[PDB]
Amino acid sequence: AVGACVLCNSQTSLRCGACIRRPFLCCKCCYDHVISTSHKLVLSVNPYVCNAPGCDVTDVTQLYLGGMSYYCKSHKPPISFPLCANGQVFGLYKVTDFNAIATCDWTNAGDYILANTCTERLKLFAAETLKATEETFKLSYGIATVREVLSDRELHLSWEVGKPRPPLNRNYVFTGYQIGEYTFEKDAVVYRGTTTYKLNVGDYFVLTSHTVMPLSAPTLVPQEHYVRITGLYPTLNISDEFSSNVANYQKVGMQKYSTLQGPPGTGKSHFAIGLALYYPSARIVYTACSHAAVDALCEKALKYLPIDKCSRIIPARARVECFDKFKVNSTLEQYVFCTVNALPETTADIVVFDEISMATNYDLSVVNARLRAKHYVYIGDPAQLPAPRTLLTKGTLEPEYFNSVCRLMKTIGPDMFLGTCRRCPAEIVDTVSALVYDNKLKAHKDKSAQCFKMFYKGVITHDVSSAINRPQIGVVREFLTRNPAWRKAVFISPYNSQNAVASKILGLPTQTVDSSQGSEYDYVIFTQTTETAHSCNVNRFNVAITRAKVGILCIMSDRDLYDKLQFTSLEI
Ligand SMILES: [Zn+2]
Ligand SMILES: [Zn+2]
Ligand SMILES: [Zn+2]
Repeated sequence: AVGACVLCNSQTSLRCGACIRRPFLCCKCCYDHVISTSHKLVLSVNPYVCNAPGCDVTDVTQLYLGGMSYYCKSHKPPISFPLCANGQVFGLYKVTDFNAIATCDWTNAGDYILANTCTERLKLFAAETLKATEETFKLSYGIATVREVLSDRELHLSWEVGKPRPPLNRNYVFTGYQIGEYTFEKDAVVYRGTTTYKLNVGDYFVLTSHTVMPLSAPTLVPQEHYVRITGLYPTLNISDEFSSNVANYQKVGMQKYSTLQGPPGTGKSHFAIGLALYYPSARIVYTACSHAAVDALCEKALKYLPIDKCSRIIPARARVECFDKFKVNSTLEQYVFCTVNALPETTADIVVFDEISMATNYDLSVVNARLRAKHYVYIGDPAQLPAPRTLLTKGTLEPEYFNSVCRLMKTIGPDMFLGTCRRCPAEIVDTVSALVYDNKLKAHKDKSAQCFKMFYKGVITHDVSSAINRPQIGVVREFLTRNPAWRKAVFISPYNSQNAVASKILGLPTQTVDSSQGSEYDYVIFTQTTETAHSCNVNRFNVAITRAKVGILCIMSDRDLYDKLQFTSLEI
């Protein structure tokens, strides 16, 4: 009931009862809130409500202190101060941007912009409010009761009347009833459970609405610049394999936190693991939001770091298959590999946060809150994909607004830039370099002469709002008959439904651009499917085409992005 003012820290008894997070506000700031927002309920030890029997006045602006008690204009005794006077609200110990965060629905880009240009304590209020709003939206969707069980991977679903139906992709994970987490794909729907259970008729699912704990730690601890490598002990014996990164490893030791922008295939994983071999005594916690990013860092560690000082942290509520080849849940091993939402309370000489474009400010805060560390290293690329903002429907979230790390990488620049792509044919490296990296990404590899583009708008059908372009898959099928080297290709599109159709007609393995991020394939077939803002997003486009080691076929809908592709054009 007595805490700190989320805007000026000042001690106060005053929470806003109208904010969903109920932040402590100081008298000077609590006024400036209630006098310019629909937010009028103020909380103290007791609520600022008229104390007269059967009176319903709760608006702080219509209330007075009557002795030690609160009354409205109609019930106040002659000797009474108004609670709102001279720019203050009476409490104990006696904002434009705070007002916009407190009252916004988080459906506009400008909301996320402001949640990332604001002060550091307001970034935490913002991140808390957003996540709370995100969760209380999941309740708004309808329950799914099973009508008929076809098989071991298909069923027919009965949806609740009046309440909307959530998108049926891998992004929306249901909880069955506690018969374990479950996902769906498109009257026959494809059902995939985190447990192998006899999925009964009349069993039901609901989206796992989790309780939003409060944030305490900043997104970014304050910066500290040192004169010498602090708390770390470098080798003089460092294998030539990691010689490129020695100057960057010494930057990491002479600062509190460092930022690494590594475009696709520029040696992020290599740099992360190479940090351990350069500071061989140092205890390192490797963390990312997804299980895939943490498992990728594990594969790289398996190759270069001793398996007996590596532990993969797996939360008891197991949701996906994880990296098996380390000791599981040994928190005190020199090398710990853990998703942000499973991080234990511990310390470390270096923390490496990877896939930073996928981190929210909520994730950036949790990390600083569970790990106390000499050095924090932030690895990713603001030109790759952000965490999905399920509430955002209006405006596009630019990369400088993804999180505080990406804002730093986009404003003042990253500390370290890996500038040579070793993965992609020059045609792909030259294209993305001009598109998202201001011509600063360089091609190691030669032009493959296996990078083709076809401008083919086709026909767009829709499985609800997820898009399909059968003619674009038809063009692919025709290409494959003449190009049997591509039979091994991964099919990629911005749409699950397009992928579903492509799986059946082509037989190729299938990835959404978003699920493809971090992965690499010899040959890639990309159908843009539509020319919407989703499919023309330059970040998503950048990821789509940089998955390819040898060849790529791009069937394009967008004249703009088609023209920019420095690929051999095809006909038909
Ligand atoms: Zn409020
Ligand atoms: Zn204040
Ligand atoms: Zn009253």
